[PDB]
Amino acid sequence: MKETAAAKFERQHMDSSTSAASSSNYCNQMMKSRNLTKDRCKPVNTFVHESLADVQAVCSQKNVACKNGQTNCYQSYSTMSITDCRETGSSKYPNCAYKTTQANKHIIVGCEGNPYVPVHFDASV
Amino acid sequence: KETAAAKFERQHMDSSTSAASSSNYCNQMMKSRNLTKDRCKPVNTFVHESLADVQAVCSQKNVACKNGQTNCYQSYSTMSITDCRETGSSKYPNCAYKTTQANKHIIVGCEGNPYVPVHFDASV
Ligand SMILES: Nc1ncnc2c1ncn2[C@@H]1O[C@H](COP(=O)(O)O)[C@@H](O)[C@H]1O
Ligand SMILES: Nc1ncnc2c1ncn2[C@@H]1O[C@H](COP(=O)(O)O)[C@@H](O)[C@H]1O
Repeated sequence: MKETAAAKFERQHMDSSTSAASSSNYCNQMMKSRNLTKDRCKPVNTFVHESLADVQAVCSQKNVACKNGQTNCYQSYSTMSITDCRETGSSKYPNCAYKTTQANKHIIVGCEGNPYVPVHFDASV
Repeated sequence: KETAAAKFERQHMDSSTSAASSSNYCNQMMKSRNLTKDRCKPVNTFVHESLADVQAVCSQKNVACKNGQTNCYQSYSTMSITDCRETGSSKYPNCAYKTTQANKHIIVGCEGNPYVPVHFDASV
């Protein structure tokens, strides 16, 4: 099988099946099930609770600078439901541990391809 | 995958509202919380209280579960809840429910470390 960059973005950052984090254990569950804790604990990770079509649409919205100085990112007009997963103070690989936080913010993504779709999650703002 | 405690929160917690805002609440929420995925779950209760207040019930009044198990706990205070009951006409995947608002003690089964709700047993 093959996984494209667009597909990796879906795995790492999309959860369209829920309107918000479904429990206080959501981040522990998702960081493991989406394979984001294989070799080390990823310290932070954002999941977006919107339809795939609505997130793909951001690649046609506001062109902005990426947090690393590049200029090829896009910011959403809409405010989106997101979960931020952040490592707890006691988290220690291979026993990673996360706190589930909820927010409603604009997102910034980097895009590639035809169709032109997200391949990188830059920030929420 | 999903822990028993996490499943309880998905199935039974909705602190986004103080009470059900619509008679359609159960039809919409039973679907959106995936309780109708493979079949229509015939009964379900949603609790409109904070997670902390519901988890604390596991430190309150020890009581018997409906099946006789002894790990059930009854809330000291009444809580705002919504009862969802499948109708006689309901046919999967078009699951259909009656919504009933209530304010009653809840009875939950508890397990784990920390000791938290994993099962919703009854309201009284
Ligand atoms: N368009 C982009 N594609 C991939 N990575 C980017 C892009 N723009 C910035 N980055 C940087 O890539 C890193 C994130 O890695 P990843 O999200 O796994 O692609 C961060 O250091 C970002 O600043
Ligand atoms: N397959 C089923 N048929 C009828 N009632 C069920 C079924 N599964 C769970 N219940 C009921 O669902 C409620 C919540 O149980 P629980 O999912 O264990 O928190 C209890 O009143 C159970 O009796």
